[PDB]
This record gives sequence, structure tokens and C-alpha cells, in this order.
Amino acid sequence: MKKDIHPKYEEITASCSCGNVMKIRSTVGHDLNLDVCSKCHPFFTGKQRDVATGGRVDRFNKRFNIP
Amino acid sequence: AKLHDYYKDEVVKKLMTEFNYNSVMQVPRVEKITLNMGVGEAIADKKLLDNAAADLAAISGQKPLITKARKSVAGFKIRQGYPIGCKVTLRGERMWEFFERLITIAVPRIRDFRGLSAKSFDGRGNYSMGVREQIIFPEIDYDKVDRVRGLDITITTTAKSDEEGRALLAAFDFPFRK
Amino acid sequence: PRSLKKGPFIDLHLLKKVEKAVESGDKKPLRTWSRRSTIFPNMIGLTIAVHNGRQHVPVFVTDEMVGHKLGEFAPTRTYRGHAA
Amino acid sequence: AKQSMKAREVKRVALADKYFAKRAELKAIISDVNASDEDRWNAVLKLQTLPRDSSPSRQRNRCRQTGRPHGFLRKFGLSRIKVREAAMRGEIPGLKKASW
Amino acid sequence: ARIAGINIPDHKHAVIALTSIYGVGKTRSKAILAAAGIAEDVKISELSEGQIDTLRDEVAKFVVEGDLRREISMSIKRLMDLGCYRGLRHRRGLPVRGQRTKTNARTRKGPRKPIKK
RNA sequence: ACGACCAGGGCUACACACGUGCUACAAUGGCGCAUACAAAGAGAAGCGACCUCGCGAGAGCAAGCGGACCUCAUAAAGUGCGUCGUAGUCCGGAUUGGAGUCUGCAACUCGACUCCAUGAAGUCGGAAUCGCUAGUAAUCGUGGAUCAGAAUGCCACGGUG
Ligand SMILES: [Mg+2]
Ligand SMILES: [Mg+2]
Ligand SMILES: [Mg+2]
Ligand SMILES: [Mg+2]
Ligand SMILES: [Mg+2]
Ligand SMILES: [Mg+2]
Ligand SMILES: [Mg+2]
Ligand SMILES: [Zn+2]
Repeated sequence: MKKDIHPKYEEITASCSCGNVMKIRSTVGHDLNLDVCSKCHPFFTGKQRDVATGGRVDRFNKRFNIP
Repeated sequence: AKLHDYYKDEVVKKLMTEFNYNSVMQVPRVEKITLNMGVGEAIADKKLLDNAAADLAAISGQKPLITKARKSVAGFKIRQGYPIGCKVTLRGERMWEFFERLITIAVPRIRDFRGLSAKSFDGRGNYSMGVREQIIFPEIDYDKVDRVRGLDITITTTAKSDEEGRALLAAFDFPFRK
Repeated sequence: PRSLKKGPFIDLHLLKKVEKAVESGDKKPLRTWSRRSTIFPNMIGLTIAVHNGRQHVPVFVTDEMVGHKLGEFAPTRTYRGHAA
Repeated sequence: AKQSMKAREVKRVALADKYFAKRAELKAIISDVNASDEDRWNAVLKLQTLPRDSSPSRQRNRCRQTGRPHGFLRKFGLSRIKVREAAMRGEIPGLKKASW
Repeated sequence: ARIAGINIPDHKHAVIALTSIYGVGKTRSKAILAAAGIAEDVKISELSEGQIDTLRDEVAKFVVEGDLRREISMSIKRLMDLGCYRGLRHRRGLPVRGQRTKTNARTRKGPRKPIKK
């Protein structure tokens, strides 16, 4: 690849909330926290993911228990 | 890289039994991934295309090629040779790393994601999809983006038909609508 | 908003209908006038027809909609501009 | 005002008197910190079930003679016009024109 | 000096100077100074570098600057994407928190228009 | 049916123009801390002390009061001390994001209030035009009626002058 024309591309780590850590080469430069990946996305998994902190559904349950 | 090793280690065996290919050189393989942004508003502002190019460079890691109008078109007020687009061809390790990053991180990020279409195969096994918001990629920070844009992703394969193209992408757990 | 100590508010008839829709497939839209009821997680994926005062506007529930009222997704007034 | 509007206010007073105790018990359950959340939920739904007119907050003070929904004075139970008329006719004890 | 990527003014007393950081207002600034243990009537110029390093940690304890701006932008995008009332009002630049539109509403609308004619 | 009952919506719309207000544009001021002096009123499905909990709005417990007894209810401008230092600012507080609280079957349209963040316009207003001759104008706070809740309106009250 031509030298000095491409953005700095280096290996980084992406940690999903579920705790799945993936080693991906990328241009971000800083380690990045992730809220959802292919492993825990409901459509890919085929099952509703465990409610993660911050989600509107999660907030509704913590503040009030429906039963 | 990790996704390339998966293709040789797992995908070739699955396809060879499924389609009964006699030669390992007959299994479909991914050639290139082309990222395209049509900045048709570049006519009003040159900077808008530069910003799009910067976004494409952040998303893939390669300087984008600024595509120009093939012919003057009076309908869109474009004249032959005007820079109105950006494109990036990904091959090799960089292709396999973009593919991995896409399915693993960006695809599970589109709001109201019901699955990618499975009829978008072009008849020759080359898949094409269109991201309507670029903020799905982790390199695109929403704070410093001038305007939200979109990108066309084309995955060109050596597959002979649509069955063989769907199978190769399916073997990589591509999220088809099913 | 409504005090947390009180808990989220939902109409009883709508609550009944939604629970029946979870039990059966009930893809069919739920035609209701309860625009004051809060959106609960067990309604995600369902189509609720909320009244705008003249017509029931269909609304497909999503995850970001939980905790909001139904009436927030059925505009009641039609403004298309002044000179137009 | 209209006869229908007076009938409505009589029904509201009746339903609020008939259900005063039922509503009070549910509201105390709903506001009771100690009470179980399951009990609070049942009490909330039960209050929703009870008639709306049973709420005392749906009662508009109206002039007793006429039914006017505006200008009510609570001491007299009348609108400004009927209060003035009675004051001038001497039918309200102690009510005289005030200058200070 | 420079905290959270911005330079707090030297002449200003510490409490007012910290307010310059986005995401910091008199209440957070007063707390930061109580937690670090620095008197509010000290100028940033009087403050030593080591104290400034402590303040930077306290500022990190709170989302500020770009991380906050992004959060606000994303929330506004959430409302507009959802299609709620408050999202359509953000779309039309019309007041979102109830309010009247017949008159006033010029902070949201900006300067008046010549009746589009 | 131009009668009657109900559930939602509207009367709160918004290129715009006007009437009447409120709050400003600051240093005769802002803010912090300490501290002084009112009048007039309201209150039983009510006013609700003390104490405790919460940054707070508020909450829990609970006395008294049908009242010159108790409660709303600790007036504020003032004064003393510091700070700010003429800057769109330690001015201004509109707008908006996040989190609440209370009332009410129910606060989405469309309540008030709180907390954290944000920090518009505005640097004294053209032609014009309004009020006021003394405890008045100006300024500062207080109460009431309506009222579940919802005043910058209204009706009252005193402080300086
Ligand atoms: Mg009549
Ligand atoms: Mg009422
Ligand atoms: Mg009605
Ligand atoms: Mg009106
Ligand atoms: Mg200020
Ligand atoms: Mg008395
Ligand atoms: Mg200006
Ligand atoms: Zn995950």
C-alpha cells in the first residue's frame, strides 16, 4: 500500500457489554467500549439478550417491578 | 485475518460437501469489498466530498479514490470530470478485517434491524447493501461528523450463481432476513 | 412525570388486551383510545392503533419506546404550513 | 346552565359520595410505603376500574340558583350576579357595601 | 490551566473558572473544590500544577465536553428517530416543552420572518 | 334531533401583526455569609407545628387550631463584612438534554415545582405613546378569592420613599 497516504491502522480490542472481547485491527486508536455485538444482538442470537444497563427496558424494570 | 483463517479452515469444507465441488479451486471466494459514497451535493460544496472521503478513510483504513462524473448530466447540473463520489476497494487482510468488523460490530447497530435482504445478489453472486447511516461504524464519532451520510457496500465474489453467493456469505453467518 | 412511588400507569382494558396478544400470536393491530397509558416491555413488536381524536394511527412498538406514553406517537393536530 | 349540565353535577356528587370510602381505601394502599408493590398495583388498577365521575375532582362549583360555572363564591354558594342581587335585597346577613 | 482539553482562565477565581468547562456549573465546580480541598477564592494562576492534576481527576469523575455533547446529540437523535412529539418539535425547531407558538417562541424560531412574502 | 349519554381530541395550533404584562440589559448592582424592622389576611375532605429522612421539590410521624391562643409564616428591599471589576461578564435566565417530586382515575398532546447540566436575545429601545401632584410616583416584599393541582392576571396589605 502507498506509504504516507493511508490513515494509521493498528490492532485494537472491542469489549461488548456481554463481555465478548474481540481483537480487531482498526483506525480508532483508543480502546472502545461496545454496547452490542453479533454474539448478543437478538436477531443474530435468535433469543432476547439479557437486559443490559442503560436500555429503556432495563430502566423500566429497575425503577418499578410490574407484578 | 481471523475471518480469513475461518474461510480456509471451515467455509471451504462446508461448501465442498454442500455443492459437491470436485476441485477446491471451484468453491466461491470473496474477491473485493468496494465502499461507495455518492456525494451528489459536491457540486454546491467541494468540502462536503472531502468530509465524505475522510469518513470513508476512517471506516476502511485506505485513502478513498475520488470518483468523477463519467458524462455531463444536465438533469443533476454535473459536467464531465466533476468530483462527485468516493470509492475504496478492499482486498486481502484489509478486506477480511473490514468484513469481520462489519458483521461483528456495525451490522448489529442499525436501529430496527430486521435482517439484511437476500435477493440483493445481482444474479452472479455479488452482494450489495446500503448503510443509511454511517455512525454505525465505531470509527465514525457522532460528535465530529458534519452530516450523517450513507455508504454502498458491494462484496464481489467468485461465485457463479446466487445460490453459491448466498451460501458463502451464509457460512460467515451473514445476517440474512429469514 | 407520575411519581415512581406510585408506579407506571396503564389502563386495565389495554393491559388485558396486550396480555392476550402476548399469549396468542395476535399480530392483528390493537385498536385503542388509551393515549395516556405507559409503554411496557411486553408490548415490543406489537402494533397498537392509538387515537389522534379522529383516526387510530398505527404504531409499531420498539425498545426505545418503553416508558413513553402511547399518545406521544399519534400527533393530534395537522399543521402543513401557513402559505403552502 | 342547561338542565343536562345540572343533572351531570348531581350525578357527580352522588357517585363521589357513594364511592368516597372505596376510593379512600385504595388511595391509602397506593400511598402506603410499607404496602407490597403487588398490592399497590392491584389498588391502582382497581381505582382505574371505579367510575370517573366518582372522583371529587370532576365536580364544578356552580351557582345554586342558576348553575353558572364561573364567578363562584364559596361562602355564599352563588355566582357574582346572584350574590349581588341578594346583597342588594338584604337576603345575606351582615353583607353590606364596604368602604375603607 | 488546561483541564478536559480547554484552558480555564487564570485571573478568574477557581469556582467561576471551572464553570467554563462544559458539563460543569457552580454546583459541580463548588463540589470539585471541596473534594480536592482547595479554597474557592484562589485564582487558577495562584494554583500549583499538582493541584491542577487533582482537579482534572475530579473533572473526569463527570462527563464533560465532547462525551457530554455527544450524549445530548444522541438523545435528540433518539427522540427524532423515535417519531415522538418532542422529536417532531425538535425537527421543526418549534418549542418542545409545551409552550405557546401563537406569539413569542422566538428563541426556538430565531428572528422573525417577513410573512414569507 | 339544533335534544341526550360516552371515550378520545380541540379551545394550548403558528409564515405573521397588535394590545396588556413580567424579567432583563447590571456595579445606586450580582453573589456569599451574618443580622434587623411589617401590615393585612386565610384555615376542618382544611391550616398543618415539632422531630426525623432527602442536595432539593417533598416525605414519614405527629401536637395544636374553628382560631388576639395554633398553623400558614423565618417579610423583602435594609444593614455589616468580603468578593466580583465594566466583560455579553460571578450580567441576563430564554431555550434544551438528563433525572425527579407533588396533585389528580389520569400530567403525551397540555400542570406546577425541584435538582444536575446548557447559557438565546438583550449593552437601555425609531416615529410614536402612557401613568403619576405626597405617603403619591418609583421600588420591595406579604396575603386572599377562584381553586384537586394550576398567576407574571386580579383584588387587597404594609416597608423605604
Ligand atoms: Mg335552563
Ligand atoms: Mg375542578
Ligand atoms: Mg369529553
Ligand atoms: Mg383561550
Ligand atoms: Mg447570575
Ligand atoms: Mg381569622
Ligand atoms: Mg448580541
Ligand atoms: Zn455482545
